[PDB]
Amino acid sequence: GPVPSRARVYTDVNTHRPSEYWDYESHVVEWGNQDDYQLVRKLGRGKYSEVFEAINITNNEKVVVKILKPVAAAKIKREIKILENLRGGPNIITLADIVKDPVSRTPALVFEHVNNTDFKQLYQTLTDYDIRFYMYEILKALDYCHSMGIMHRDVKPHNVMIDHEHRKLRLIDWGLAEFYHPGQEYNVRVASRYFKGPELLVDYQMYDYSLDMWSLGCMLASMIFRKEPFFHGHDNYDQLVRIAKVLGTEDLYDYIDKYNIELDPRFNDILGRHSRKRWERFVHSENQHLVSPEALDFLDKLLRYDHQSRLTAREAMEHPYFYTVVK
Ligand SMILES: Clc1cc(C[NH2+]CCc2nc3ccccc3[nH]2)cc(Cl)c1-c1ccccc1
Ligand SMILES: Clc1cc(C[NH2+]CCc2nc3ccccc3[nH]2)cc(Cl)c1-c1ccccc1
Repeated sequence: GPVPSRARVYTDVNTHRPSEYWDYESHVVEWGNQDDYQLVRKLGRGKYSEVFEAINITNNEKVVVKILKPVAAAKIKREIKILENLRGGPNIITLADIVKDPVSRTPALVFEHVNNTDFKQLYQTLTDYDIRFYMYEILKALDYCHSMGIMHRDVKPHNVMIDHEHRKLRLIDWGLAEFYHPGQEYNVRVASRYFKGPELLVDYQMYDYSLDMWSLGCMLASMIFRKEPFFHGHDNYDQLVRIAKVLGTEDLYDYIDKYNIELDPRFNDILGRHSRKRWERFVHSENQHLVSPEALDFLDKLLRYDHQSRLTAREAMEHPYFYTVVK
């Protein structure tokens, strides 16, 4: 059978918590009043939810209303409990209220308003300094939720809101987040295909907070190399092939051997044989202004097959890549 694995940090935080902290199924939802909110304009959407900017008429303040589709609505108690537990933490979106539509019985989560800068403009115009600055802000949110015994499990640009004028960042969409319990085998059908870690792709269920660090590494590689997404897999099997074409197959087989992971019968025919590529292969005239030896060393320490070898969020914050960032 597969070799078990534990996180190397924050391993027992949930064991020392009262059951109410992590037993989200026992949580009783105190529903607020939907009539407190006037929906003004659509901000965005997804396969799980529709997002609107609204006014809370009881205080005349702007809020964000996230209407959950049935898929997201099914695990709403987990999302609520995680949001309530992390509320007040650094760069964590603040849940303000929980409402239910009496006509469709659909629930909605109400959040603090973020004056988001257009996502395309941010991807296109962020400077070398800004990338480092915002990466450090994400690491604050990740180290906080990991220290609180939660993995986000869906880290990507679409789940980060930036108010570029106020240099304010919020990690959002906690719908796929889970409590980390050592030895627990989780569902690998988490995150988004481009950001899925090798543990998910090889069906290694005993994963941990380190999955978020792989996804962070995918975000970073896309940003600095100007390649959206960095690992462009057609499906979950091809996703591992795209990763193997960069990290190489030798370190992949060393990874599976270490954890005694069993792959699909055609593994040799699908994966083939690939050398580990030098990061400089991805450096071109249009991206050289975002690349440095520090950025490459940092990326190298996030994008590792072995989930246990990746930098933790707190180690990542000590990296020389952030020495230029004003703290
Ligand atoms: Cl972290 C980040 C976030 C962004 C901006 N995302 C917008 C996400 C979003 N989802 C929404 C859902 C409903 C409504 C509005 C929404 N806005 C861009 C960029 Cl380029 C980065 C970035 C990437 C790498 C390094 C530094 C920054
Ligand atoms: Cl047949 C099988 C499939 C599985 C299912 N995970 C597939 C992991 C995987 N992802 C890939 C991506 C690209 C390429 C190959 C991939 N392989 C598990 C197991 Cl345990 C077995 C198994 C194997 C031998 C003996 C007993 C069971």
